[PDB]
Amino acid sequence: VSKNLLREDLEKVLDSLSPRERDVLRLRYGLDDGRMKTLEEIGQIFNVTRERIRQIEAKALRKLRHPNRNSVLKEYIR
Amino acid sequence: QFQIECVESNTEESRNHYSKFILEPLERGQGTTVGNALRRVLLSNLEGTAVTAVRIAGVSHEFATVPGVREDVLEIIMRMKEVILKSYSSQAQIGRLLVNGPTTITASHFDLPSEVEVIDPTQYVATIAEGGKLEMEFRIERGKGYRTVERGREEATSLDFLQIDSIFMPVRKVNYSVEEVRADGSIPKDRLLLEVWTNGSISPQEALSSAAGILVDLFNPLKDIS
Amino acid sequence: QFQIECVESNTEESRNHYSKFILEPLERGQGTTVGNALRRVLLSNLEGTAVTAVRIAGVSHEFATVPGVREDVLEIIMRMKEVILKSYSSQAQIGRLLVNGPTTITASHFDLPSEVEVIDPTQYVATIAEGGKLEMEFRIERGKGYRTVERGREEATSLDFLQIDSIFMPVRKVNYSVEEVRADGSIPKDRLLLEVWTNGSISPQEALSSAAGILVDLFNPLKDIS
Amino acid sequence: PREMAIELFQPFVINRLIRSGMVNNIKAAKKLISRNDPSVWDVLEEVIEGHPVMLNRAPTLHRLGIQAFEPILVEGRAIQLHPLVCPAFNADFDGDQMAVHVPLSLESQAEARLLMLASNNILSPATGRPIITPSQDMVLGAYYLTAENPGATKGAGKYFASLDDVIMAFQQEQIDLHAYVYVRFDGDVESDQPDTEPVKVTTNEDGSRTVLYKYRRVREDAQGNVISQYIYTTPGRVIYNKAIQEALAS
Amino acid sequence: QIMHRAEDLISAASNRYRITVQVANRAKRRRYEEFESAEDAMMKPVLRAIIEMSDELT
Amino acid sequence: AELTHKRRLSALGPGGLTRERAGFAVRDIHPSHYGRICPIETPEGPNAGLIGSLATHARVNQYGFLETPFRPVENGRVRFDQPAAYMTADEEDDLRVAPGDIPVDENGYIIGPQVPVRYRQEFSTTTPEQVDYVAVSPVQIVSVATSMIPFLEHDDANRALMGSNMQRQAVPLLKPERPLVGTGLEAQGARDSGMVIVSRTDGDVVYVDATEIRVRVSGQLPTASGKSTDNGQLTSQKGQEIRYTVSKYQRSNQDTCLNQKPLVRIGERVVAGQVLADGSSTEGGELALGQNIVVAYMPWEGYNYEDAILISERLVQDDIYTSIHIEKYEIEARQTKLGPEEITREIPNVGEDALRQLDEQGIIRIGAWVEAGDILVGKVTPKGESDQPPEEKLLRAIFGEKARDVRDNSLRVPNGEKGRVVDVRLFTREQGDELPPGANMVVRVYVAQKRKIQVGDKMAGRHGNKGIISRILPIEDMPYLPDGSPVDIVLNPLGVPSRMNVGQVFECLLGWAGHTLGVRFKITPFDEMYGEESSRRIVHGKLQEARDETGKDWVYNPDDPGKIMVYDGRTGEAFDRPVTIGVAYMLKLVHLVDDKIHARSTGPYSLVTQQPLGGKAQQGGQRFGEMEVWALEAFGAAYTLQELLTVKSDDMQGRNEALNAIVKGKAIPRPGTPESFKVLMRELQSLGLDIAVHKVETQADGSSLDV
Amino acid sequence: GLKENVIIGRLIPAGTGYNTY
Amino acid sequence: MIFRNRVVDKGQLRNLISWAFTHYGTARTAVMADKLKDLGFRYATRAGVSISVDDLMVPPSKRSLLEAAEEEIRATEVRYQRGEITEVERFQKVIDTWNGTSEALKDEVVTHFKQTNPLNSVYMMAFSGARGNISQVRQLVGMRGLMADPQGEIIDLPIKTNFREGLTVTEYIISSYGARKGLVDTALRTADSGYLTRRLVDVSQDVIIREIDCGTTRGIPVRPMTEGSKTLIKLSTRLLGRVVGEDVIHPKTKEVIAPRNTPISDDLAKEIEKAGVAEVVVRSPLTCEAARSVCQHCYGWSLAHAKMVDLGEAVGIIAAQSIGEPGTQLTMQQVRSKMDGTIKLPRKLRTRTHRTRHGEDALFVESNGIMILEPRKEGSETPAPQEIHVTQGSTIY
Repeated sequence: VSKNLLREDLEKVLDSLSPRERDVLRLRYGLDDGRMKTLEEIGQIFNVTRERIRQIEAKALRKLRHPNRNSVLKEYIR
Repeated sequence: QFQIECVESNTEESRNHYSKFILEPLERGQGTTVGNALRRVLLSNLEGTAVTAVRIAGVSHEFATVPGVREDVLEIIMRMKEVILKSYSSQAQIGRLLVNGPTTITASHFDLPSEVEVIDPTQYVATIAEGGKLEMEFRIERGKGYRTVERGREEATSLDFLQIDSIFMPVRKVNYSVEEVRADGSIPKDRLLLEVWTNGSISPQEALSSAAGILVDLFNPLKDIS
Repeated sequence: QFQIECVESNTEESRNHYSKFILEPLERGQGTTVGNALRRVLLSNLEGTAVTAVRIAGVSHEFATVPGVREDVLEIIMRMKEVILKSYSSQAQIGRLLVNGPTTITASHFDLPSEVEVIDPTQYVATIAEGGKLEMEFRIERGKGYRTVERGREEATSLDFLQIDSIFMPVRKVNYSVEEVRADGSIPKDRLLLEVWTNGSISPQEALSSAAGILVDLFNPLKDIS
Repeated sequence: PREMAIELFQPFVINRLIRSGMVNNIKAAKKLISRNDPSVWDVLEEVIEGHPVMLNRAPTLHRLGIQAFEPILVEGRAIQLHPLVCPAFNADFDGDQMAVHVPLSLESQAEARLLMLASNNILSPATGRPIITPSQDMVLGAYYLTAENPGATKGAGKYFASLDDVIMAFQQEQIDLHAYVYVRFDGDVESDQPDTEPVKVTTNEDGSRTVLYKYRRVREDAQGNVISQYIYTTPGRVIYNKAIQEALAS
Repeated sequence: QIMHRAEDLISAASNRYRITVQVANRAKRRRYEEFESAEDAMMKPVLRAIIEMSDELT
Repeated sequence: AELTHKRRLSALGPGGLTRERAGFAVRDIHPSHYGRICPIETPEGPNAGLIGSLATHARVNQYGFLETPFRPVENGRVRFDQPAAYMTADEEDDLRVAPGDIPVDENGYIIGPQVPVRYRQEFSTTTPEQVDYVAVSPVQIVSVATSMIPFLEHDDANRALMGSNMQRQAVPLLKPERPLVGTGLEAQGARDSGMVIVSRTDGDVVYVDATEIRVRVSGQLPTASGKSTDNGQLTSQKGQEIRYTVSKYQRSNQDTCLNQKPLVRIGERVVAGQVLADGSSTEGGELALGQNIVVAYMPWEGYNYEDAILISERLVQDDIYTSIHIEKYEIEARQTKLGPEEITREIPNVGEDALRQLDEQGIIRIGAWVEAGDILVGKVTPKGESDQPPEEKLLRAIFGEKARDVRDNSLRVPNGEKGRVVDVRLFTREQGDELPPGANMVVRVYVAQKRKIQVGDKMAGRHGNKGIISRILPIEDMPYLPDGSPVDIVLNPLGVPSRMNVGQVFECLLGWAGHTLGVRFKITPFDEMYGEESSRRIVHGKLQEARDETGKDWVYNPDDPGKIMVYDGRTGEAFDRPVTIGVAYMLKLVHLVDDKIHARSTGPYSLVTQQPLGGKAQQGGQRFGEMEVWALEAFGAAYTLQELLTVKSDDMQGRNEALNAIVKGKAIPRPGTPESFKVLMRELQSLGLDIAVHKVETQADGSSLDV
Repeated sequence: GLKENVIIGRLIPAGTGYNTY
Repeated sequence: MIFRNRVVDKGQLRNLISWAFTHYGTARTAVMADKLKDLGFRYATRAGVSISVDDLMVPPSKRSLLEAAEEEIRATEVRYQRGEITEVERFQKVIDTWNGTSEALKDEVVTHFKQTNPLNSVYMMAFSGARGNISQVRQLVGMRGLMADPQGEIIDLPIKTNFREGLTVTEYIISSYGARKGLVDTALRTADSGYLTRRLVDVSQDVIIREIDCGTTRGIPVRPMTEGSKTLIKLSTRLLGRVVGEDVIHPKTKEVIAPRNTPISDDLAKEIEKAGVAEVVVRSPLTCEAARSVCQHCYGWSLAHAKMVDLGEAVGIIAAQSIGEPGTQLTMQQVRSKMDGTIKLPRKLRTRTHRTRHGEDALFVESNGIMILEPRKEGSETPAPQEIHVTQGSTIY
């Protein structure tokens, strides 16, 4: 009853960003997945990128860390 | 602060000022002591006023009829105790009464020195038929003794001689209780949830409040100098 | 006049100021509402100076020896309760003690802040052999906390760490009675007694007779305004 | 008891206290659990009343053996329960040990809400008999109050409207709890002995047919009727026969 | 009272169980229906369930 | 106990019997048993009636056969001057034979006009002609605890048993106290136990230091009588020399504890082999069992109405009724072939608030206070994340930190463990860890606590007893005495007449005395003096004078020959009927709610059934009884059942489903379906089963995959 | 069999539904 | 609105409660007998009570009326000596003796109490109602009825007293065996009690009501269970918790009632059997047509429903436990009635024929019969203390 909440929330609290990244990088290159379909693929799979993966991902990769972003699961401390 | 909270207050019409009262902070249930004390104290050395006497003239005696009664001296003296009343008169008085003609007795219908009032009239008192009913006169006293009737006005036949030992502390029903509340850290804190009632002559505000004094003085009119 | 007669008053080994005390005329059992009242309340509560902690550190721990003892902490903390003492200090203090060499402990022999005294010294306290005996330091408090042995001087470690809800209770056996009496002319009035004793710290005058005013106030700080 | 008051509802407790926002998450909101604050303990109570519980003796015995009851928020390593039934469970009290079962679904609370709970039993499904009854200790409090002490036989003519007057009359003492007065009450008064038989006739005129009926004594009236009644028993008797009508349904 | 005079409704309403069961049926939903902490439902879902049965059960 | 358990015996034995094919006579008794074994000994279990009590006096021979003396009486003259009186080994003599006692006149002459006495398993009558063997003493049929009963003479046998086996396994008690009242047989037995120490030899103690008493290397006169008339393989050779260390509070094989006590003060003579050490439960070579307590039996406001003890808070303030216990905890570390692990000195989420009173490996400081979920010492464990859980790699790197699963199931002392720690034995590779192999280093250490009695304490007496307590109570409200003291143990009153154990009175009484005039007794039971209710005589007597000289002379009333008055209602009225009170020997037991507590909310299920499991542990199955599942359908409504199996037994996703439902504001659904079922089905299918289990509204039913 | 389904966890007959059906 | 004043007892509780709940919402009345119940306490408290020692009173004949019995033997055995009339024989007496006199001995103690202290603790326990009973008091005060030895007979040494004085050694071991016996099976009938209603449930299981509509005129009538003399069963209370379709025809003195169907309820009973009529059928299960079940109608009010049971319940499973599960209490006068050398008609007594031989010597020949009020022995025909010429039987023991 923990991890489901945690895992599910890991994406269920993914709610502090625009859905350009929220919909894709959400689960790194995998997560929930066995864990993968990656940098290339998204390079194509989403925005015919290869850059934009790392940036918009980093953008979202911070769209959660300054402690106020997604600041509803700080107790996580995990 | 060790303190009353007047709490639920519902004198209703009067008789039993149903009066659940509360004294919240009693470190330890010692509140009970005052509770069980006043339990008797609240109706101990009180000064309830009430009957003693009766002047059924014509029926000097105390078992014969007095007709038109559907209920004789045995039930006439029976219907005294129940009367209800009060004075300051601190001294005796009388009421008489000559209804006649077929009649209940509007308890109310009465004969009335100083305050002497049907603290609540309308008690059924006395049946009767059209025949002349007869006078009913009697003392009135404050007292606290409802144990001995002998050697009553048997001390000097003022009239009729017949005299009953009245029972008189307004509050007949009452319900003191205690409960250990929280705040037990500093010391197990307890609270005293308690009722009294009363006849509807004197509410606890003039009964519980009294006694309260009554001993507070008298239980400790000194630090037991000894 | 509703009144104490100081009565038989003892004068020896103060512990138990054997003190049969009387009040002679209390209309009826309203004075019995006192005996108990006291009873309890007296032994409710005199807030009480009492040794509570212990600094040994011969063992930090509380079951190991500390040699030269012919008697360890479980009988040393035990020989605390029995100690007997008093302050106004209203705040903690200490005594320590370094006798050594083979020795009883003249209970007396002690370590003595502000007003702190072997209300009666000479308690056996502590055997010992020629070996260095060790220090014994400890709180002192005056309160109603004669109960609950846990937490307290525990959340705050202090080394040589033990403490225990002492007795803080000088006034032990105590009692009374009562009887109907003559003076029936003015009602079959009637009488009580009591004893109390006490440890020989705080004679009934400052215990029993003190409890007298402990409630008279507090029994009802307000006039039962309810 | 509290020693087993926390488990006992943690699921419906953790959900609460978060749920009303107190904390948030699992293993970090139940922080006050193991944190031992109050706010459990009260909230636990706050979510403990109206929460049916059932219980069972080491032996399950019969169906009334696993009765349910409204759990109390007390603290201890022992249980707490109501004597009256013991016997059904028979759980005497000498090293006795049982078990604090509990419903889980909601409507399992129903199995207990108004179907399985101590109130839902007045007689062994076993027989027609209401096994439930004040212990022999209470029956003594009943018996004694209905006995009579030769020594204590005071109160001659101490009759009353049979209301609290006699109670009073007892909070008065100076009377035996068995000193039998004759107390009013025209209502059906089961009398120790036959009370509808000419025992001491005094039939006179202006009404009057006046027979002792041992434990009660109306005088009658040709034109009138019966009124004296005079239930002849101790106030203490009327006392033990006054808290009854009220007790069941006033 | 909190719960006591409820010993008659179930007692006198055809199949008792059956009652219960519905009553739940209330229950479940008549918590369910409102998950907004309506203090009406601050108390247990049944007991209401009951009662408003009860006092419609006249 | 360790008396008794010296010497029960059985026939359980490789050699012995079944425990259920050894059917009946096996179980019964046999007048051989009379004098050879005690009947008051019986575990009353499915394995009882198999525990030879061992004659209180017997002895045995090379043929094992035990002895039970038969004291000769020269047809009218006994006085024990005659020989024999020391055989009847395992059997008799075909002399119709003198039971234990009977009015034995001064120098013997053995009044009984015509006495009954036992031939062989029979007991005919005959007088000084034809007998001659008789008591040694009036109790050759007991076993260590069946003697405790001070006056079993006055208590039913069916009554005397478990009660007599209560003290048999009594708990100890920090501060001991001889009984009060006296039958006294035992003191010696206490010495037999060993808890109390007699000189090995002799001495008059020098400094008797608590830690070291000494005719040890005394250098002094514990020495010299330690050389009294000296001896040699004993080194009298030099200021005598009897060294041996007393015991502190050590964890008994049952976590019980006791530290004896330096009893005999210095320089105070001794005498060979006389107990001078005061251990567990003697002051002085006597059986400290309980204490002595005023006891007015009194059905007051209930709080007890069989069975049900009530006592006054004083007990706690009395500082008596104070267990103490101390019990292992230990822990160890493996060396994982998974990649070894140690203890730590920490790892995370450690308070030093945790990690503090900790020590230098992780270790826990001794002589340190603990309380509840406390922390012993620092296991460090392996648990890599090869198959990083779905969130894993990231979360870790996502929340923002890269920790590592080096783990730590370090020891957390159970909750409520408010015990100061009190030793440790502990050691690793080096001494050669004498170690369960595959394992690295011992972590055993533990704690006690002084702990006063509470509610549900199986306390009672020593003769047909078994008790527990509701509530304790304000030292004042409890009833008190006209002398003016308050009493301290109600009972109920009906208990005893019903238990048919009367004498408990007796003692009450007797004791009373004791207590009023410091009276001792230590006198064997069974009124045999004059041969009648002398007991009585005693009582009223020792009363009589006692109260006579008690001054107040109220503790007894001519009109209350054994009663007292009871003015002490709720506000201290006069209870009414003068009710009797006095001094009993309340003795508490172990079944302490602490080790006998139990309740938990799920946890590890089993393996096999994968059902949680109650071996009476912190996560102990609320145990379960289908006798109730054979009483839970009498109303049916499944639901509870339905749950009541399921989801707390089989369904994983059920159980969990639950967890959620509530904390998920969801209507916990619907059973899973059981599975253990399926499990049972599996083995059956293999055993040779088949089942189409299935819907049938389906195309020609079929075989729904319930696997 | 009430117990037949008990071996399982079907609910039983002898519970609203056994007739509510 | 209904005052009762008598003494109280157990039973009048028991009943009481009944009569309340019988007409009052379960809880509404289940809650009753709780405040006044806990008031049992506080009173009893106030009266307060407890033992004494000689609480253990002994009806001081005891000494006498006993040694009376003692001569009994004196003759039986101090005189049989001549062997002239013989050993097993009066032997069979002496043992007879003891228990007999003994009951007379008690009987003393019976009345002895009866009028010793109206406010007696020992009495206020028992004859009131309490933990005390009669055999209990017997061997509390009365001599302990002689029993048996280790095997299915009684060792020479017999039981002997109440406690008070106490016991020598002998009988104590003799009694120790008595217990330990008791012990042991106490154990084994655990097993029995266990199997009881366990395999019985396995047959009483799966029986459930389905049907009320079941049209059934079948059934068996009762009379009260009715051993010989004594009304073994009341019936005025037994026949309840059921219904019947064939009604009551009292001597046509009365008028037919309980037409059919009729939920036999109480009053209906107590009257219709105590009132005067005595026989009828029912409609029970060994009848009523049903599918793997019983006609509801062939059931009634159960013994808890206090009214027509509902339906859809494994009645049998509960119907099982109610028998052996409590039966475990199985073995393997009081509240004082007239006298206790009990029921017997006029004027001869039973002696057997080889093996009593002391003269004055006999076992226990079966009762003869024709119950006579205030017993005297074996005969008929209306004696004086009460007057009737009717009948047989005897709760005589």
